Amino acid sequence: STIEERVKKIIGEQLGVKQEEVTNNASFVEDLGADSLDTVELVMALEEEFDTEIPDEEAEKITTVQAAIDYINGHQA
Ligand SMILES: *P(=O)(O)OCC(C)(C)[C@@H](O)C(=O)NCCC(=O)NCCSC(=O)CCCCCC
Ligand code: NA
Ligand SMILES: [Zn+2]
Ligand SMILES: [Zn+2]
Ligand SMILES: [Zn+2]
Ligand SMILES: [Zn+2]
Ligand SMILES: [Zn+2]
Ligand SMILES: [Zn+2]
Ligand SMILES: [Zn+2]
Repeated sequence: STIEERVKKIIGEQLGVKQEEVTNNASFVEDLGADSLDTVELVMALEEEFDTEIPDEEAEKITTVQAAIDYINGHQA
């Protein structure tokens, strides 16, 4: 599996949205319906899976599925 597939799967699971709905251009809040808690829980789920901590101010600007995939490809070690 690819990072794209693994990140999309976690997002779908965390947000309770079907896979075909988690497109690379989808906005977590505007398109996937995420609320305040969802944001906190999503960020922590991805920090655990990919073993990397993201500054909260930085996570705040990651608004789309593609932005999350990019961060991960750029920071996981
Ligand atoms: P409530 O009213 O308090 O807040 C609602 C808002 C302010 C809209 C929050 O939901 C919010 O600020 N959302 C911003 C977008 C968002 O959900 N960002 C996080 C996406 S996942 C992420 O950034 C992690 C990527 C990888 C990190 C290391 C693995
Ligand atoms: Na693989
Ligand atoms: Zn595959
Ligand atoms: Zn849906
Ligand atoms: Zn909620
Ligand atoms: Zn663990
Ligand atoms: Zn945090
Ligand atoms: Zn802020
Ligand atoms: Zn590692």
